[PDB]
Amino acid sequence: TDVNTLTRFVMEEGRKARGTGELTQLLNSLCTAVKAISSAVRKAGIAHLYGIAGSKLDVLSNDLVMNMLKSSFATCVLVSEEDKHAIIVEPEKRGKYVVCFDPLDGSSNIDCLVSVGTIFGIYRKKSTDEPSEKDALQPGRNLVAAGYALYGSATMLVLAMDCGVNCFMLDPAIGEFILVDKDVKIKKKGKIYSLNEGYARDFDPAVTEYIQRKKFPPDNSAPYGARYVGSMVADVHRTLVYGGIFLYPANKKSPNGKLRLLYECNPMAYVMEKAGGMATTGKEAVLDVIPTDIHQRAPVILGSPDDVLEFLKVYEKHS
Amino acid sequence: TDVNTLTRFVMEEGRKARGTGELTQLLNSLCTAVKAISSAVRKAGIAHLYGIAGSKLDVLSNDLVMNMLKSSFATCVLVSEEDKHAIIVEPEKRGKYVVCFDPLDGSSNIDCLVSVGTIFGIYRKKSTDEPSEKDALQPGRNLVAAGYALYGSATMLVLAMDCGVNCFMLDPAIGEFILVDKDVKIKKKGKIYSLNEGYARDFDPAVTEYIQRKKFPPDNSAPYGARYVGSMVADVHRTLVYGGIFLYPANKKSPNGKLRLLYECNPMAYVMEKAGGMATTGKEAVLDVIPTDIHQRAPVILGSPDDVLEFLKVYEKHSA
Amino acid sequence: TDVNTLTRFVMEEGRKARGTGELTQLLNSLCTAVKAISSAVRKAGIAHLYGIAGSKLDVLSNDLVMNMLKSSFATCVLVSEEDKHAIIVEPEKRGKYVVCFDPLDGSSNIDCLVSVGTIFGIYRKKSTDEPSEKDALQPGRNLVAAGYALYGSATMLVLAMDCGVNCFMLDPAIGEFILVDKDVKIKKKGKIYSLNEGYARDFDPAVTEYIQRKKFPPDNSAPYGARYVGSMVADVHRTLVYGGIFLYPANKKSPNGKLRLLYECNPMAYVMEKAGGMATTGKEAVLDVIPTDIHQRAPVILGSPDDVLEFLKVYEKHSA
Amino acid sequence: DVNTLTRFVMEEGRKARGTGELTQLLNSLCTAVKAISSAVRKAGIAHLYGIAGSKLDVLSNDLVMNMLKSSFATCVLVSEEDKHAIIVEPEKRGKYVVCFDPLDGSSNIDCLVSVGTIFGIYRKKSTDEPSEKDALQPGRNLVAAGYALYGSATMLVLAMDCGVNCFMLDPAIGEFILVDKDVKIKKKGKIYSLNEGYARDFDPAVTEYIQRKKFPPDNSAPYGARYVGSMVADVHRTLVYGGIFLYPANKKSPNGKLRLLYECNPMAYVMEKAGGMATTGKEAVLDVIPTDIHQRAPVILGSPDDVLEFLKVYEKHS
Ligand SMILES: CC(C)Cc1cc([N+](=O)[O-])c2[nH]c(C(=O)O)c(CCC(=O)O)c2c1
Ligand SMILES: CC(C)Cc1cc([N+](=O)[O-])c2[nH]c(C(=O)O)c(CCC(=O)O)c2c1
Ligand SMILES: CC(C)Cc1cc([N+](=O)[O-])c2[nH]c(C(=O)O)c(CCC(=O)O)c2c1
Ligand SMILES: CC(C)Cc1cc([N+](=O)[O-])c2[nH]c(C(=O)O)c(CCC(=O)O)c2c1
Ligand SMILES: O=P(O)(O)OC[C@H]1O[C@](O)(COP(=O)(O)O)[C@@H](O)[C@@H]1O
Ligand SMILES: O=P(O)(O)OC[C@H]1O[C@](O)(COP(=O)(O)O)[C@@H](O)[C@@H]1O
Ligand SMILES: O=P(O)(O)OC[C@H]1O[C@](O)(COP(=O)(O)O)[C@@H](O)[C@@H]1O
Ligand SMILES: O=P(O)(O)OC[C@H]1O[C@](O)(COP(=O)(O)O)[C@@H](O)[C@@H]1O
Repeated sequence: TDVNTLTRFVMEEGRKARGTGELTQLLNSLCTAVKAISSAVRKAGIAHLYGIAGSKLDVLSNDLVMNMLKSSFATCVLVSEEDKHAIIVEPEKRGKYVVCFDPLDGSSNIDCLVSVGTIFGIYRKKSTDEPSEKDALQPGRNLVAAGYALYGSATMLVLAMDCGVNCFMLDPAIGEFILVDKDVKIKKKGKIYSLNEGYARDFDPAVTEYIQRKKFPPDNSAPYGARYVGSMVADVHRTLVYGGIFLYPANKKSPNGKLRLLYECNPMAYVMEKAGGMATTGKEAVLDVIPTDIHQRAPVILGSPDDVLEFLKVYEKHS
Repeated sequence: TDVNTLTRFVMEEGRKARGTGELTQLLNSLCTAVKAISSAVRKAGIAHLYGIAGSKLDVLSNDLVMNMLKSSFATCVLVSEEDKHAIIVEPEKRGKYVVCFDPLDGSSNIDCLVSVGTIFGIYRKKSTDEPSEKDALQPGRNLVAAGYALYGSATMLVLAMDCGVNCFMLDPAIGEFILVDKDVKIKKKGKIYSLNEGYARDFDPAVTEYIQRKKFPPDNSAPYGARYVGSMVADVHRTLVYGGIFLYPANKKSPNGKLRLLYECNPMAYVMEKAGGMATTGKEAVLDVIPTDIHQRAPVILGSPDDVLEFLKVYEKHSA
Repeated sequence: TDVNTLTRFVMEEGRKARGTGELTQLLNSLCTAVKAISSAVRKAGIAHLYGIAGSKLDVLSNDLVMNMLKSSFATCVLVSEEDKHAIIVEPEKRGKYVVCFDPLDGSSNIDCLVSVGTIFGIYRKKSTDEPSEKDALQPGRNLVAAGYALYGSATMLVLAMDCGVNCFMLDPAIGEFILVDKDVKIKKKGKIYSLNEGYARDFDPAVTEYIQRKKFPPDNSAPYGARYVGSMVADVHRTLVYGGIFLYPANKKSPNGKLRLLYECNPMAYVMEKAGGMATTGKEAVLDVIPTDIHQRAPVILGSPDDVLEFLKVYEKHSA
Repeated sequence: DVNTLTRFVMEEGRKARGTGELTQLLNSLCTAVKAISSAVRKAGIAHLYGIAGSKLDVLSNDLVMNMLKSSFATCVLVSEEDKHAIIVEPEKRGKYVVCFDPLDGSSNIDCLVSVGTIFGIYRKKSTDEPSEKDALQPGRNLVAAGYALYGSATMLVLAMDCGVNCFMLDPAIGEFILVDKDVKIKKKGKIYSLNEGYARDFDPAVTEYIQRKKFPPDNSAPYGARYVGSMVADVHRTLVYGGIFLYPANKKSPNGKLRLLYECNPMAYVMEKAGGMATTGKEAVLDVIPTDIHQRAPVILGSPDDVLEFLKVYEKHS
């Protein structure tokens, strides 16, 4: 279409899938919560908290995502970074989908006004009986849809499916997500590497070798640039848009890494794979990992395909 | 505590100075220009480009700050990252202040929606000559006011003057800068180090030693965390808010730093120094460098006092 | 119970009806246009028309509604106030509904910032022929959905369907229409009368008695309060919220009324009747008029049922 | 050039070489009006309806009250909401008295009709300690007056000795842009505005003037009627299109309804500075010495030739 919004896109894909309408509602409701998070994160009401008339952001972000998905009547199992246990959706609001999400990723440094985001992954409930945590304990292969909302210079929702990766820009004037990049694919190889080098002491010998290769090239090529925002959303989105490699690997004081499998690693792994990129743990593909806990951690090396390959060569020489 | 706005703050400080009124109008014009830049960076109206009716961003940032400072009747000389030569203002709109600014810093990566900003530094024409580019070649210690606007997760304008550093959040619901951080001061020592380590090969020997004492500290202490947004305004603002050190040191390519002295290094150094921090080029304080060219490049190492001192002693160990 | 949005409501209503999506996609595309009208009506970006960076409102609304409805793939015949003839939709973007809309009713006095609105009514193409203006010449009982968006104090959409009348409020912080009043009903009787009494010289005796019964109540009761905004969407909505009666009757100048049947009278008559109220020409119900022209005018009297009937007993004394 | 309300008020006080108080006061009021506009337009309404799972005229009063106190520019504040004048705390007092209606018309706000904020500024002329007497000044002593209409769009209209200046809010940046400079009213217009429901209670002179507009004597066009029920909107139409607004003596209101200090006198200043007129029938609104902050007063305002035509009829019945 000429003016393709998230609302039109999500009904067309859907009609194209012969659907009942539940996922379309889930994604329009998730969309609505994304706009409300964006507003508060840009500090909309801040004057009133500072006494203009006289007289928490990740909690509000979680209450928004939760109450919108619940009201969509399309969810049964919800897994959030904020709740230690699975939300079993009250039965008069049960739909057929599992949602795992991080409502505000990077809020560790939200006081320095750094980019943050909302990460989400959506599954079809595997059961046909009673919704359980086990409906959430599915590999990334089974993802119906996954993506993130970036609150940076501007607000962007990225939605990945079998049809591909689609970037929508939020126009704050009218509250519409505007399709602005269709079927995005990654660069085969990039010139950027991304990881917290403040753990350089605790690193794996293969990770140390891959990084020196980027700073000290073996092909007399150009050394890569370094970028690490500290928000996964901003660094993964930079990796999608410009190319390169992002690493939060297993060191030694965290043998499974930091980032969570269900609502951080898997959703980005899906976006990367649909965009022609890769997402390994070192041993297997992040999407191949079988969950055993909802707040499980997994290591992750995602990004441009020839970069994740170059890492894997080193990882296996040291294995 | 009462509520305050950027506008009311700026009007009260000038009422105390019992002066012309040019600097107050200048700051109000920059204020207004930033709120406009913020709206265009947040992509208000992008639906009109994709067919809502049927019927730039770094260049538009320059056009807005240039136009708004000329309408203030407070400027005579203007220097921008975007214009090769200075802009000598029309005589009918001319005033006594020289402004140097980066209209949209970091927007060479804006496609990934990385945090970007507007950096400014205001001087007073100290000369009697006809206005020229030689009026912008004042050192940083002559700065009247400096600061930056950060278009990150939210929009904040950080204003630095002799009275201190003050941080105002942009409330988009009412279009007002709310003061939310009065007379800010930087922590004495931080736990974050900020630099592009992709240049480790061509890094001066002392930088190597300093980053290796943060990665591998022999003092049984916790190693430092690494952060580098790749946009100066976001990296500096994090260094101001959480403490730590930001470094754009000299390397093979860009051997006098890549960052610009008049509108990147000096405004950031003035904010750090007004907040009890420090900012050096290795051999000298950034503010004490006498400029030779308006687009001149300088190295920069800024942030918490103890962290910049720690680098400086490693620097004394690698020099003659 | 739970919060609801227009986008969610219109999608669930279409799912419950096991429909194709055309009405959902039309009503969603008409919503998106309404949010864009509101942003422009509230003068967002007026600063760029006055040189913030150096270098229509009823025509703009029509352009928005037209292109948004055309892009819905749910429309075949489009009748406006701005277009003398109907618009036949290009075949590749053709649907099954016929929309009659007034894209910015009240714009003639938009210089005093009077309340304005977008009135719309949606019919089914009953013809299996080629799309023509003939398809718009359907009576108002054949309406599928009718409503309006008011741009006043706040911006509110009112969407009348067979399920009833529902009022949604635009949250300009998120660009979402929040369901705030459900299955709305009009009061049985009100305390407000609304017409332009400057036409007093020209009223037929039926209007002359009724008015005097409201300023000089025979029932010993209190006199009715007078209100006339001069913008139909504002006067009709007030009559829906507070009850009472709105009148644009047959006078000399404009002898069979001024307000148009297809895109002003019929949509407000459907909202009124679905909310327990009445709308008449004096002779017949507004929804009962078979149209012959798409810009045909009609007398209109609407509002609280006791009030409309009280007039209709007065009209029936001066008939033929 | 691009001229905003903030640029305008700084330049006028720099040319008047003033302390800066008045500039801070109007700039404080400008910030409050932008906050009322956001509330009136229903920002965050989703949060009250449970988007995350979970008073306008009171909020309007609080916003102006606190923005004015914090201005360091006022000493006496009279509000339609506050039954007694507020004496500002000593450690922030200023030299100006402000009478204001924070959200005029908000009675009929369930229908989303245009509402507004009216204000007028005085200089404390007394030598005493601040008190209500500092606000019982007649409207001829006004330094500044005007209104904020929240209609189809938001406009702050500022009237001073320099003239009447109309400014439009760009809600995207939060800036009031000068869109009409040194505004004047038509000598005669073609719109009459009053509640004709109080017809049984009206004075002989009102009934006559009204019937001379609907049933004209000169065989001219009968005048058109417009009555929104909100004064800010009815008086804005009177300033832009011209004509006559009337809230006169009836019976339930022997001295009218609209209050002189924060409704009648403010709009009378705007009209006079725009070449128009504003009378009570007996005297000009600006020349009525008030004894009560919440005192009521009839007001006939609008295009000069039209208000004079009314007065000639009032003098007929005398
Ligand atoms: C790759 C795409 C073609 C998958 C897709 C996308 C959307 N979508 O863009 O919302 C969908 N919506 C719905 C619905 O229930 O209406 C379905 C069918 C349910 C299912 O089997 O998952 C669906 C499928
Ligand atoms: C340098 C700051 C610590 C003090 C400061 C702040 C503002 N202000 O925040 O608007 C000022 N405005 C104006 C003016 O009237 O032009 C002046 C007068 C120039 C001077 O004496 O330095 C002034 C001074
Ligand atoms: C008219 C109301 C009482 C019910 C209603 C409301 C909406 N809606 O709120 O958008 C609808 N949308 C669609 C659609 O086309 O999907 C339908 C089915 C139409 C049909 O069966 O012909 C539909 C029905
Ligand atoms: C009444 C107008 C035609 C002139 C006017 C307008 C503004 N203004 O537009 O804000 C002013 N501001 C200030 C100030 O205090 O700086 C003054 C001077 C103070 C005084 O009245 O003695 C002033 C004068
Ligand atoms: O500070 P670290 O240890 O480098 O971790 C950074 C990582 O943690 C995260 O911040 C996630 O944790 P939070 O969401 O609590 O901030 C990632 O966004 C980011 O990639
Ligand atoms: O890409 P590098 O070499 O790390 O340099 C980053 C620095 O260059 C800049 O991007 C220069 O700004 P521009 O993007 O506008 O050219 C700084 O903002 C930033 O601190
Ligand atoms: O001036 P009048 O005769 O009272 O007409 C008012 C009527 O004209 C209208 O303004 C017509 O709309 P327009 O302003 O777009 O022409 C109605 O909204 C309103 O009911
Ligand atoms: O309702 P009436 O009697 O016609 O009076 C309307 C007048 O009352 C007002 O609404 C003021 O009273 P409120 O502020 O309580 O609404 C004026 O705006 C308006 O001019």
